[PDB]
Amino acid sequence: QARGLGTARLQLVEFSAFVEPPDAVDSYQRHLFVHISQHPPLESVDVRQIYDKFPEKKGGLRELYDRGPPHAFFLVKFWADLNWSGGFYGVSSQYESLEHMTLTCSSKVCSFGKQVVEKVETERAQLEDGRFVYRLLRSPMCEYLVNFLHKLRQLPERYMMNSVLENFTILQVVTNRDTQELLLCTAYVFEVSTSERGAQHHIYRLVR
Ligand SMILES: *C(=O)CCCCCCCCCCCCC
Repeated sequence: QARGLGTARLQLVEFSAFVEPPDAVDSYQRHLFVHISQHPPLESVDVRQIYDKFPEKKGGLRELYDRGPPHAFFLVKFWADLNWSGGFYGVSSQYESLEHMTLTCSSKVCSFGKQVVEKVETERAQLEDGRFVYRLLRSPMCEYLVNFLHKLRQLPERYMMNSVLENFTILQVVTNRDTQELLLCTAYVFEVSTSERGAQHHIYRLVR
């Protein structure tokens, strides 16, 4: 059914993680580590295969999928661009719905399948052109991720970065804060891209 990352209840408009150098105040520039812009059917990947790559018990993938709805589950493979010092590291997300809601967005960093960091934010709907928009713009990246990126940047070989990234995942759960029904669940897995190629991504439906 799904052709992009979203459902009929909540569509991802844009997502990106970036850094702006200290000199961005003079001449502006931002480096994008990963970036999705949503301005045929998607491919499918069975969710059982990636269970162990995300935490267990409550808030883990199997219990989340168990809860449903199954069509709300996506996997995004990222080729991150780590080719960009004390600048600003940020994440920005924008979603769109037909109805007015208060969203709770939970993001989980997992390492070898265990939760390491979690950030939980709420966002109330804002009524715009015929539809509601939810704007979580310019969240400071947590210090864990910034230090991770700084070290990962420093590894002498790409396949080493890739081996390290094999064990690092992010799970993003968006729910209706009032009714607790799940709206969107996105599993992110990561590889490093090659210098001249910037960030790229591939989106899959998660089935069972
Ligand atoms: C810290 O801020 C806790 C959770 C943050 C979630 C944002 C993750 C966005 C992707 C970061 C880039 C990863 C590149 C390997």
